[PDB]
Amino acid sequence: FQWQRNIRKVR
Ligand SMILES: *C(=O)CCCCCCCCCCC
Repeated sequence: FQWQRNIRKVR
C-alpha cells in the first residue's frame, strides 16, 4: 500500500 503505483518517481 505505500507504493503499489509509485516506484519510477520513488527511484
Ligand atoms: C503496497 O504498496 C505494497 C508494497 C509495500 C510493502 C509492504 C510491506 C508489508 C508486507 C507484509 C504485510 C503483513
